[PDB]
Amino acid sequence: RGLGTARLQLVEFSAFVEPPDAVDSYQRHLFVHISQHPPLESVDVRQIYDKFPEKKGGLRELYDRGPPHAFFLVKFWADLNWGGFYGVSSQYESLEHMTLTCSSKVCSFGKQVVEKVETERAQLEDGRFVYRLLRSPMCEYLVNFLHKLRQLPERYMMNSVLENFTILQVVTNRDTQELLLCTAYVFEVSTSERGAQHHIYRLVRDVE
Ligand SMILES: CCCCCCc1cccc(Nc2cccc(F)c2C(=O)O)c1
Repeated sequence: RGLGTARLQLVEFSAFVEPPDAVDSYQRHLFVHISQHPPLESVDVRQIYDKFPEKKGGLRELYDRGPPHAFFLVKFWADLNWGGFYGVSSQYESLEHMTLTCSSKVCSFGKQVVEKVETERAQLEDGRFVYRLLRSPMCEYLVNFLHKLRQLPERYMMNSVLENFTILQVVTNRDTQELLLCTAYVFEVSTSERGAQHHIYRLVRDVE
């Protein structure tokens, strides 16, 4: 129905830039945004194996580890129409008290180029636990990437570059090493006039 299981739901995800201005009058630009404050379409995981690494922490090894219902594909239309602060903010919820490990991998032509690993202990909210990874500074690699992408002279060239750029997020129970959520991200640029959009799929593999 949405990005999440009964065990862990994504409330909100965004990657953004706050101009130096923002101290005077506060602005933020969203490169991409999901808020989850009708069942999903499905995509065969086999069709995207090669956009991600092989061996450990590759999509095939992770899917075999399971559980299979925990795997999602997000297609983003990134808004690239904008020395500020580059940030990433993630919020999850559960009925269960856990310590999460959240691993984010950037891949270029299916190869790992940069990885960020964060742990977040649960905090009590109104009849649920919340995991708040807010305003995490964007790594130099992606800030630099976004500045270059911004400057290409055609949208189709931006989309051709993004064809070979993916992100894999794996959220695990730090204590039991159970996988809770695995999200593969693929990317296109939005038009000049349109903001960030996404489509969420279930990732499936034929039992057959
Ligand atoms: C074309 C638009 C790209 C938007 C990317 C948004 C996004 C989406 C998801 C995660 C991240 N961050 C990372 C991802 C992987 C490894 C990392 F080091 C980072 C990090 O910044 O530390 C960033």
